[PDB]
Amino acid sequence: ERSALVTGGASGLGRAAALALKARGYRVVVLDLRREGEDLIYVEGDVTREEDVRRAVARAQEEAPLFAVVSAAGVGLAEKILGKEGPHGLESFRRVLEVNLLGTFNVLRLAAWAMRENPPDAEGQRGVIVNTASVAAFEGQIGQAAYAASKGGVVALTLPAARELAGWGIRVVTVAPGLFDTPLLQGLPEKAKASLAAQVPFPPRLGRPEEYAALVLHILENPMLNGEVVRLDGALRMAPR
Amino acid sequence: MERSALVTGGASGLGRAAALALKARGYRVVVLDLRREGEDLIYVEGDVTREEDVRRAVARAQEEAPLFAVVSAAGVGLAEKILGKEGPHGLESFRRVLEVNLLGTFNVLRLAAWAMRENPPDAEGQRGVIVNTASVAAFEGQIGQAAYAASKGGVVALTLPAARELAGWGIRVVTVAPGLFDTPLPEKAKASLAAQVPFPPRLGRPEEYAALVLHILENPMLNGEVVRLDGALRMAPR
Amino acid sequence: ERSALVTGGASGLGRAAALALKARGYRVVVLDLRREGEDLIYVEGDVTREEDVRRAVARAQEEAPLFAVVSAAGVGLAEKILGKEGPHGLESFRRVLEVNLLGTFNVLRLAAWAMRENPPDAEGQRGVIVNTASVAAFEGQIGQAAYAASKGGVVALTLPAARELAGWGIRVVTVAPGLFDTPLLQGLPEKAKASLAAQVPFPPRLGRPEEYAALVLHILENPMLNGEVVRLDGALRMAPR
Amino acid sequence: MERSALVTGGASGLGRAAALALKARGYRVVVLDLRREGEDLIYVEGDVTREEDVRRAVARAQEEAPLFAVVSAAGVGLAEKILGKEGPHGLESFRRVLEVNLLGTFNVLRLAAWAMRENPPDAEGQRGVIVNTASVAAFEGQIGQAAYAASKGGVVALTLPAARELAGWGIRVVTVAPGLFDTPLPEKAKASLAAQVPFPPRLGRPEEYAALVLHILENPMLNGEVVRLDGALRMAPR
Ligand SMILES: Nc1ncnc2c1ncn2[C@@H]1O[C@H](CO)[C@@H](O)[C@H]1O
Ligand SMILES: Nc1ncnc2c1ncn2[C@@H]1O[C@H](CO)[C@@H](O)[C@H]1O
Ligand SMILES: Nc1ncnc2c1ncn2[C@@H]1O[C@H](CO)[C@@H](O)[C@H]1O
Ligand SMILES: Nc1ncnc2c1ncn2[C@@H]1O[C@H](CO)[C@@H](O)[C@H]1O
Repeated sequence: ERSALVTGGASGLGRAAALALKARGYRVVVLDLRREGEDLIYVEGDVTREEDVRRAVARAQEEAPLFAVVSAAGVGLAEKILGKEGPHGLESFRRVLEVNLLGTFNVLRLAAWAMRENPPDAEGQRGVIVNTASVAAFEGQIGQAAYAASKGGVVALTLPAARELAGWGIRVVTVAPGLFDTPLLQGLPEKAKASLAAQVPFPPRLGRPEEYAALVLHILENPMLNGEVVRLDGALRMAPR
Repeated sequence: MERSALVTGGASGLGRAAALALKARGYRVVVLDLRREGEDLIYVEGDVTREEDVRRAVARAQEEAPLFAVVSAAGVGLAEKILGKEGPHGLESFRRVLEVNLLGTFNVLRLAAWAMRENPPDAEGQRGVIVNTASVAAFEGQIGQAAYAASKGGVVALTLPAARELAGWGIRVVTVAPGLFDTPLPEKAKASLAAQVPFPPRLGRPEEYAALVLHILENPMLNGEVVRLDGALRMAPR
Repeated sequence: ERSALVTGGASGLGRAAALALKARGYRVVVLDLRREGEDLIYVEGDVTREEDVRRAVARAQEEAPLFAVVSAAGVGLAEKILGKEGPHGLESFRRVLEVNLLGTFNVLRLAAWAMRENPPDAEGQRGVIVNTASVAAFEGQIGQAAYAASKGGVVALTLPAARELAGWGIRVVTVAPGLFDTPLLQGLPEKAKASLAAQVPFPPRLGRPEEYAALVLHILENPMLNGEVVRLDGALRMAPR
Repeated sequence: MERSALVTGGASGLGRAAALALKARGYRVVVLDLRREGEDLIYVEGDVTREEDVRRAVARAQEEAPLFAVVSAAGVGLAEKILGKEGPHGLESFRRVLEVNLLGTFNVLRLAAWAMRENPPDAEGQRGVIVNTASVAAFEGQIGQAAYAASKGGVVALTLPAARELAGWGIRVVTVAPGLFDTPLPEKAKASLAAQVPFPPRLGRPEEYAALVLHILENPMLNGEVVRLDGALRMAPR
């Protein structure tokens, strides 16, 4: 009946959301730099490129009216402000902002424009856009300045976006994951991965991709969740190290 | 295996919706409220601020099955300015709101947690889940809502230290902060508030609060957090 | 020219604020359970008792128009939700709420009512009420449920109070101290005191009472600071333990 | 001993006020802005997004005395809806706001911090203090302020991880989030915003922002925090 667009759907959180949406009955289109082998429609592209996002949005609309949009594409970075040879590189900082923040904004503006004339459902909804930030937007650790800044931008985008899109019947919600198998964790060594996981109160483990997917699906089913950032982190509050 | 649930404030509004949803989910539900009602639920009449009443309700739940879900939805409201026409905001009215909304929630949390501390962990390592109810007033209190806001801000702040400690026992603590809902709780003010909700542009339905509560119970990763359920509302001064 | 009322002025933060205000030229009245030997006016009483607060407010007004009110009276508690014999006591929880939250509200409502007819200054201000919360209102540690709850109430009171009192030209601001020599620290053993202090990024030490006083005086001198909670914590974010 | 200061955006508004206040405080002040001005300050014309320009300004400051205070007040605004009449919010306009407000602030922070990393600590153990400027829009962005809000939210989030790392070098990082100020930056919208400020019921004066910046510099305990300077304003959707 409806289509969904999931960026970053080739793996991790995006993959879980895409599979859950497919099982729920959505005609799912994945936008990712890579393609995989699940029973999903894969559009290979970059969220920072408007042409690629536009192609993915149109592909979804060809399947059915676009209702659910999940931005889960992102990159991580572990780099200190003061390095051993000099200060944090400017290009690495720019890249993280480009993918995590600009990419999310790019998907939001393009999907929203394309969904603006959707016939509303019984709740008056034309669609729902779910973005993915990180707890790093709130308790960034040493070495996470770029990542934290990019995610803080996503967090701040939530309200002004929801406020405007409310007139069009489009909700905007942000999920802020704690420690899961994502680029954040992937860019760290074992020693670091262990100590970080040890900081999570309960469940005392890495989050399961399916748990992120479950929250995303609940957001889609609950009209009252809007303009909010939901922490999915097992009560984690990251220490400096 | 069947488990029991305790819902305070279950005679009406949000608590009632949560209790009914949990019952439909298969829980053996016990309601603690100043009054009983006529739904197919087990009712214990009492006060959340009274140790004796909460213990009675907890025991009644365990009588059915091991206690797992606890939802604190009992509360009172108050609209009173700090500076009135004849004098300052009364001290007793402030104390009462704090007692019911904050101390009552803590009373239920401490007694329920103690009762579940020895439950055999479920497949997710959980011995139980406690869901408290704050309000967006804890973040954007309007003129005249100082007492209510303060009580709910206390509930918000309690979430993390409680979750941090109870984590060792496999007991989660999460808080839902509702916006404007259609609950039994001046037309002029209600209209001004309603007009401030971006989307959906209406009062929230108790069932939507219940839906969020049930998902918290089913999602192990939601813990030590406050979830705003408000249609993007940010209350202005008036 | 103006009087000031500082609760908890017998020691620590309140004492520093009282001394700083006196040096600034204010006719300072201290409300505290104890009296001391500084060149201040001491009114012995309990912030939870309206008669005592009313006596202190009137004493200040007898000296000069009451402009600055600083609520720094408070108590601490280290008690787990699940103890060795049973759950956290209800009375200990109630006591912390009574002193830290109700006491602060009591001072605010009584001082504000008494200052409501004050001739406004050049900025239109009749007075400024500064409350004291704690970072525990945001990152409460294990054993700090009661304390955190009481301080969270103070934090939440700030905005609705400032919004209403704005019409009367009275500002309401809250300072949220990190680790200082206060009841919070005083109720802990050496081992604990050391590990807590070690969590503070910079300055890597306990805050100095004079640093809290300096912020309070700046708040009094800056009309634009209102309805906000200012963290004074050396970038501390308390871990579970 | 005399120290130098670097203030970006010092040709006007908030930055100008901070620069003038620091000069009066005894600092050897260098301003980095797209244009120079006529105050008794040292001006370096450049772009905060350009490594070469920031390095030139930092070097110019060190020429006067060891760099201690850095204030990032350079920025641009934008009012643009996500959904316009002919199409969606432009991508380049969004990128530009992010580049100047967020990347520019980071560029200044990383280069200034590197330059101060070997300064002999002062009596408080400080090698320097970096004060960034966000906006309350980072918390309550209005309709049409998505780009601006996002850029400022990034500045807010940068504060803690930067302060945490730089703590080891004795360099503090604090952020000021101004509300509505009388800066060179539609009458209909400005009026609606002004009417939302509780107290003082007026536009903030640049000098009040400067006063807060100077107190941050003088108070060692203010670190890794965002201080709202907004007269209790909480921006509504419109
Ligand atoms: N620029 C990008 N465009 C689309 N997908 C991306 C981009 N950067 C990372 N991803 C994807 O994000 C998912 C991780 O969030 C990965 O599957 C990865 O391939
Ligand atoms: N002190 C209290 N103890 C138990 N239930 C209460 C209390 N105060 C209010 N309630 C209930 O809260 C529900 C509203 O939250 C109402 O059904 C009401 O009867
Ligand atoms: N109930 C109370 N009333 C007045 N001052 C108090 C109270 N409880 C603690 N204090 C004071 O608070 C200061 C510490 O905040 C101490 O000087 C102490 O004596
Ligand atoms: N990219 C930039 N680099 C330096 N100064 C800038 C930049 N963009 C805006 N400004 C300045 O910011 C001040 C406003 O914050 C203005 O004086 C303006 O000239």
